[PDB]
Amino acid sequence: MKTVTVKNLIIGEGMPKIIVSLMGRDINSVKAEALAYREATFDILEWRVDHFMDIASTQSVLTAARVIRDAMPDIPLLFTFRSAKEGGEQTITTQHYLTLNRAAIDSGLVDMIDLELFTGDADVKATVDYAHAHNVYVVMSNHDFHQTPSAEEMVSRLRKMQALGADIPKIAVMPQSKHDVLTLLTATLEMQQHYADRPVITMSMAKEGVISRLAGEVFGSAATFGAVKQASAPGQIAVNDLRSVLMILHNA
Amino acid sequence: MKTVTVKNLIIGEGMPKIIVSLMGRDINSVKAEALAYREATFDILEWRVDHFMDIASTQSVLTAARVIRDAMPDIPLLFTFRSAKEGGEQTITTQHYLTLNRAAIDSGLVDMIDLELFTGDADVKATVDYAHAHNVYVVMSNHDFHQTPSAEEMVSRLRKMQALGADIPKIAVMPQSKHDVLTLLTATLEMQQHYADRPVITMSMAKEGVISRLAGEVFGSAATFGAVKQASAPGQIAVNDLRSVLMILHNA
Ligand SMILES: *[C@H]1C=C(C(=O)[O-])C[C@H](O)[C@H]1O
Ligand SMILES: *[C@H]1C=C(C(=O)[O-])C[C@H](O)[C@H]1O
Repeated sequence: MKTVTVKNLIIGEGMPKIIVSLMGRDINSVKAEALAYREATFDILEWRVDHFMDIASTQSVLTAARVIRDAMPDIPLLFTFRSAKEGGEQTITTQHYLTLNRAAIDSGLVDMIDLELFTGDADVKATVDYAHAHNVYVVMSNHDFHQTPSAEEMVSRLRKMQALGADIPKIAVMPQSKHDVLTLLTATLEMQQHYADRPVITMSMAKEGVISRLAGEVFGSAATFGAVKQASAPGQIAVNDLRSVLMILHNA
Repeated sequence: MKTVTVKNLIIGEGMPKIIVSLMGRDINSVKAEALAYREATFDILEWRVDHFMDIASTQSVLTAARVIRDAMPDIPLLFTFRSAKEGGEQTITTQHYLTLNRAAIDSGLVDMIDLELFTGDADVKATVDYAHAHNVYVVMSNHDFHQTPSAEEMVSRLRKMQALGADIPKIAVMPQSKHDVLTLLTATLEMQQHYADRPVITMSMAKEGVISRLAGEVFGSAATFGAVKQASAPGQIAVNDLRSVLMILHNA
């Protein structure tokens, strides 16, 4: 397949990269969280913009993004507004969603953005090219917080994200049973073996799906989420614990 | 299901139990290895009898068991002669193998024995009843060191083991691809939810199957093998490492 480099990282080769999500409600919050995250060990920092209360102000959004970037200038920064329909904290209009991501891209403060696939083909396609024209990489994502779609459905979604120009396709689903966890792992291998040409990230949420956060080096997920102090989705475990398990699997 | 209690250990409840195999050629290495292992942390000791070069003498076999039994009197002791067609070091006749397992049971030195399913139905059943009349538990086992059979075949072998009175049906298979590792996990979980009424032990060997050694609390395998200095089959990892991973999954 292919690899993606941001800063001094290569995504899609080696051990799965560790992503942690920073969440703060207002500026002073972001600023405290940015100082404490500096002392943890992770590959990529994701800022969960949907927990921020000042999202109608571009000024506030970029001031929070600059406090983060200052604190951690050499870590790849992933800007993610996670909409309420896919598990996030807040609902915005589609226009407001696209204006926040463009602002992020033009600012120069962010290395990647997340774009939700079901936002609408034409809107996602136009933002992907705008991003690529500024050398911002696109993580395209999809989430099912109530169920696990069949393997077939999941591979099509992932392929749909590749057709639309995502640099890194991503899917997260909620298991209703232990077999749902094996369906996610099978769709991941299937994509990675027959269709992928770039790095792919996949995960099964909650307690049953934790194995899916630990086995991406076997089944083909390029990155995984850990928690520094709080979890941004059901199932993440502490980043030091997460990192021990990855190295054990990697050096086995 | 139902569980197996041996010494103070409940097999088939909680976090998977850890088994290490002790391998020594004669009585003084058996003794040395037993002293060394006495410093590691594990639940069940497996003595692999097929590495002992003096199996022609029953008395030398029972002296080696007593030496082990003496250094570690409070751990469950599983007596396993692995035959050469199922991955082991030496060939013995069927007759001699059933005689040796009967001498182990009679000796009062072992808590459990391993019986290979494919020894033959009638012989294996009679040996099961005899062990049970002495309160000796039976791990019935089946190995494919060349490939992974279908999920269906595997479920069928495990169910036939229960049908023969095994206390703990066991299977180990060799993955030829990453899909094979998933087929092993799918068999384990289908057995655990639909047919098992007792604990089962399953593993996918080698470096590709390592994940199967760590995810037994999710997919339904009650025990897993680790290595104290050397591995007793392809893919086992260091018991302290193995145990760190089981803990994180346990408290995930
Ligand atoms: C989607 C990834 C999530 C998780 O691992 O399940 C939460 C994260 O913050 C989202 O970006
Ligand atoms: C059968 C279990 C094998 C496994 O660990 O892969 C090895 C072991 O010693 C045999 O007992």
